[PDB]
Amino acid sequence: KTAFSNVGRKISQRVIHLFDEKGNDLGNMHRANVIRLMDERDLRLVQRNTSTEPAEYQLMTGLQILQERQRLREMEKANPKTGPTLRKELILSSNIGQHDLDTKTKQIQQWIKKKHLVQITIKKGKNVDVSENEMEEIFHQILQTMPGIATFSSRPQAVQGGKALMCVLRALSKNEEKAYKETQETQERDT
Amino acid sequence: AKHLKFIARTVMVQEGNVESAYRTLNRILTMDGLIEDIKHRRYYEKPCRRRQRESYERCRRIYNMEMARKINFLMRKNRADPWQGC
Amino acid sequence: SRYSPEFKDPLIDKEYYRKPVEELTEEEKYVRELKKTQLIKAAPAGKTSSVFEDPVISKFTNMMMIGGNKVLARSLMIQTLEAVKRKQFEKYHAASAEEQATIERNPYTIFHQALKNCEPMIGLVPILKGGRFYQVPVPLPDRRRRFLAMKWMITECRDKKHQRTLMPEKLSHKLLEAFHNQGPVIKRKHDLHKMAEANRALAHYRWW
Amino acid sequence: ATPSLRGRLARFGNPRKPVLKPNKPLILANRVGERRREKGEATCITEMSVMMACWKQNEFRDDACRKEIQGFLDCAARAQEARKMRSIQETLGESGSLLPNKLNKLLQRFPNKPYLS
Amino acid sequence: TKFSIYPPIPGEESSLRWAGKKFEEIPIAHIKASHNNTQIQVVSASNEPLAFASCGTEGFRNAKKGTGIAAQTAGIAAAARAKQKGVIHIRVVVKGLGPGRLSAMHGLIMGGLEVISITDNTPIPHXGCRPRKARKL
RNA sequence: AAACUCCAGUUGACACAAAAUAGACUACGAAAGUGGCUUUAACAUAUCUGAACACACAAUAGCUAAGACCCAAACUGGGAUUAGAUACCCCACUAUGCUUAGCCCUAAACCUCAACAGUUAAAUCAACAAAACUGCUCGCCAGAACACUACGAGCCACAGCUUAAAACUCAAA
Ligand SMILES: [K+]
Ligand SMILES: [K+]
Ligand SMILES: [K+]
Ligand SMILES: [K+]
Ligand SMILES: [Mg+2]
Ligand SMILES: [Mg+2]
Ligand SMILES: [Mg+2]
Ligand SMILES: [Mg+2]
Ligand SMILES: [Mg+2]
Ligand SMILES: [Mg+2]
Ligand SMILES: [Mg+2]
Ligand SMILES: [Mg+2]
Ligand SMILES: [Mg+2]
Ligand SMILES: [Mg+2]
Ligand SMILES: [Mg+2]
Ligand SMILES: [Mg+2]
Ligand SMILES: [Mg+2]
Ligand SMILES: [Mg+2]
Ligand SMILES: [Mg+2]
Ligand SMILES: [Mg+2]
Repeated sequence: KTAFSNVGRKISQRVIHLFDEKGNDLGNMHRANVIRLMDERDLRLVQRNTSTEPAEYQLMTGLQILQERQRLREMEKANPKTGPTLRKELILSSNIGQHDLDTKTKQIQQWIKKKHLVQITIKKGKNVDVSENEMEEIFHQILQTMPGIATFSSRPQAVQGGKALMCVLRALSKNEEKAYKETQETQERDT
Repeated sequence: AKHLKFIARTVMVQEGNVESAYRTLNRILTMDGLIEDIKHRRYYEKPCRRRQRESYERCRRIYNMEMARKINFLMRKNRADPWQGC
Repeated sequence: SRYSPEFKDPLIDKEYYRKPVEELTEEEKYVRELKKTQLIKAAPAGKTSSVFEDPVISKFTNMMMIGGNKVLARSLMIQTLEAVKRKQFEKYHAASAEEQATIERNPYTIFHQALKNCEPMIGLVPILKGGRFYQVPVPLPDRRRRFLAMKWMITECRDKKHQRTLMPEKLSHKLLEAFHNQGPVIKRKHDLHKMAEANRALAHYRWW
Repeated sequence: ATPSLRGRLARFGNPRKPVLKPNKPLILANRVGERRREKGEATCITEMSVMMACWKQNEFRDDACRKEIQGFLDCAARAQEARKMRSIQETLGESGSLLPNKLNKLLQRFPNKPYLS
Repeated sequence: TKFSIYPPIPGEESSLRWAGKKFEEIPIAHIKASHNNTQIQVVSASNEPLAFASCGTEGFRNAKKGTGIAAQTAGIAAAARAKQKGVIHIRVVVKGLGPGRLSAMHGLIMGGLEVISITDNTPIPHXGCRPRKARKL
């Protein structure tokens, strides 16, 4: 995380682009000069932007730093950003029993409702001879329990030297979800 | 909170020697048992666990004081061998 | 080793031997009467009693030696010292009488000061605490500081960034840069110091 | 004075509940524990943080921090020798009351006798 | 007279003075040494705040705050703001057994302040609230 | 990381919560239990054993009802970790821990060592543990597992407790 707090007296870079408490641009200067300014004005130094090649810092009072932090948390509480998609992995066997496949199928369903990405890998069972066409049938069994909830983000693809298959599942987008409801309603009207 | 301040656990510094004052204070708090008490109070020690610890600490004291008593009793015999060669 | 543990290393120092007896202490008198009974290793074929012998340059030469080719390593060293001296004689004649006083023309003085300006005062060594290794600012012994200054100088000159420049011209140029607290070898020292400073909070992980 | 052991252990004839529950018999062994090395800690940090403070204020220019740099090197030199001095004294037992090896030879001559002969 | 580690008692007639000020008049440096942070407030004998610094206000974050050198830096910062206000001698009241318990005091001295006494005020309940359950590690 | 930011520090005011040190003491009580202060009441039996057919009790958790609420905290929610993590780690918060009035009657309720009386000699004594025994009495036990189970019966207990088998199975446990 990157926090909006006083950077301190130690500035990482030698050349620092500085701004005033009122927003006035003070230009680029050495960190030593910035330290003198902080003591002269009795203000603290904050980092406004880091992406810029010349590091951009601003002088601010303790109260001002708080007011900015209050603004930011309201911006998030009101308009929360989606979090990064978490990838959940499962490694199955070709000869997996049907009770254990239902257990892991129910687990995949809970991951899709949370809008995660589920990477499902299927390996050849121990002391078992299986074809890639049979291993690929398990994916359809897993995805058949989720008719209008999940779809293939990445389709089954041999990996690990052809020993195992691997697919990625995802939750249907809002547009894809309304399409499923539409198609389902058309079938209802037909029937 | 209701007591007078700067009396309890207060050590005066001599000739600007703050290290010796801090070591003296730390020695005071240790001997009175406050340091070990503060540490044991960071997490709740369940009574069964406290009774086991006290039993272990009391048996260790008895053993350590009895072994120390035997060392001091036998230390005089650490003198040079009076009958070397026999 | 083909020398039994009884063999002591030779002391090659004419002054140590001509020193009068009266100046000697009772301890130094005992060491001298003792060595008369000890076995002494043959003098290595590197160091001699010459007045032009410099152990630092001899060591720097060995760190430049590839595959036991001392003749070539020595040639590069003596070619570097001549290149340093000629560069300073050129800067000396082209300068004013006032600037001339500040210009050093001895390549041995430049060589030593160039390396001393690159020695890293603090180091970073991995330290295991709580089952995790941590890089940690640590003091460096005097031997290690000298070695790193040499290894950094030789490494920089062997960098492929230099295109078709001969080693005596590369090394001569880098020594004069470091002699003036400039160049990439000094930057490498500042980087190690900056990395040590940014890991100041991790100093406690050290147990010595 | 050693704490009392009368009526402290669960035994026939002792009505009260046991005060102590020793996991090992309270009988003196014929040996003492081995000297437990003290946990190590970083030293000279005070001088190390003064040198790095000057570097921070002088753009990591050693020319301005010569006095502090030398001070840090002296602390390490003194501490480096302290490694040799302590180790020598630790083996000699100059600071120890007695060495576990020396203290165990003395107990070998006067072994605890928990049995009848 | 022999040195007494016991502080002078207010209302009695002591001869000890610091810059012409009695013990009851010396400002107080309150050091709160927590396990993950160290907070230092210098106040006057009348409870007027003079300077405040913590490891968090000195640009240290997360586990670096809970270190000695971080507390030492916080002490220097509070000492600097306090010295500007006319403080030389301070009474130290430290509560907590964190890593910045002693290091925070060094920073106050390196910052130009003279410590005349050290007081521990680590809260010890005499029987109080039940602490959180032990950790399984 | 999440969480809070009417947040944090100093000072003052301020509990229906819990009871440093003393305690290296070894006491009280039938056991369960009982370690802040004060006061009142108060700790059966002038032989012993003795109720699973009774009576009175009985940690913690739990139930019903009305209250209090600092802190802790099943569950639950969030953060992290992980192949997964219904956990271990971090945060929030509830039942609950407290009081009052009734229930429930269970613990590795184990000091796994019954009560009373007596002995330290003889053979001291499988092993280990906390040395070996005598008199007397009550209670209990008789291969493992099935089984803190089934059924019956009793109970303010209704997913409960108490008592408690058999068939099949094994040559061990
Ligand atoms: K109490
Ligand atoms: K106690
Ligand atoms: K029972
Ligand atoms: K038990
Ligand atoms: Mg992962
Ligand atoms: Mg045991
Ligand atoms: Mg009776
Ligand atoms: Mg009960
Ligand atoms: Mg209750
Ligand atoms: Mg809470
Ligand atoms: Mg509650
Ligand atoms: Mg209460
Ligand atoms: Mg019990
Ligand atoms: Mg029993
Ligand atoms: Mg009985
Ligand atoms: Mg008896
Ligand atoms: Mg049976
Ligand atoms: Mg049961
Ligand atoms: Mg039942
Ligand atoms: Mg029934």
